[PDB]
Amino acid sequence: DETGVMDSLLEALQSGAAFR
Amino acid sequence: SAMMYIQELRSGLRDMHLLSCLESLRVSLNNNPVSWVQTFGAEGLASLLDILKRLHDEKNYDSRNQHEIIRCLKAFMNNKFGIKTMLETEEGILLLVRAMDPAVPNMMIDAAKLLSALCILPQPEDMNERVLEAMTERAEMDEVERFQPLLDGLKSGTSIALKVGCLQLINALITPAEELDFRVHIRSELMRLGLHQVLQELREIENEDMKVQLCVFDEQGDEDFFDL
Repeated sequence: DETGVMDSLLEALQSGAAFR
Repeated sequence: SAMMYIQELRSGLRDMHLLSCLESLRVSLNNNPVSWVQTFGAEGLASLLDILKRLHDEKNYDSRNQHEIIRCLKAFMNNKFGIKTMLETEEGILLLVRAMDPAVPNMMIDAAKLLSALCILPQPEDMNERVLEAMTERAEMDEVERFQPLLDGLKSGTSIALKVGCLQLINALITPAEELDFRVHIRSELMRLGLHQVLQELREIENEDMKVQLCVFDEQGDEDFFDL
């Protein structure tokens, strides 16, 4: 029910946090 | 409303009317709650994916319409249901990878992003495997090496946003992987394709987002050769 899920993933990619 | 979009998307529309309704749809999906998005559901997704496939498969408003779909896709997938429902599709991952045309760099940027985010998903799986297979699938369709569209986007002439985009997808394909020998194998197939010559150039560039993806690429490259 919460949006901006993609929006969280795009930001972790962009900064580098995702990796990991 | 959710239902009229679908009806309109199944009505045989073309060109600007298609563009305009896709634009409308895009805002709708962006502004509306997750219940409206389920209302639009897999039936809605399937009709977007249907037009996408027709546009992919044919050749004035084509690029724009493909792009606007890719934009509609981002919105649909900006919640759990939409992510699940895309990943339940037979062909949607593939139609994204096919949206990575270096000739249309801003849709490639948008498509590469959504593929990169799938790759780092906590659930499903190795979605990186799923994306690679789709790239494999696309490579023999277009009769190119599978990582070539990505190396074409790192070429010197292209926008920094694209460069960032490609390197970011390289990183999303590799990082999540548990196997060292897979990781180095990918890294190595990319270097065979001319990645080493481009890193020299990329490493000159002034950009913080670019500096970030290069740091990730380099540091994981070091640690893998160290492990091996």
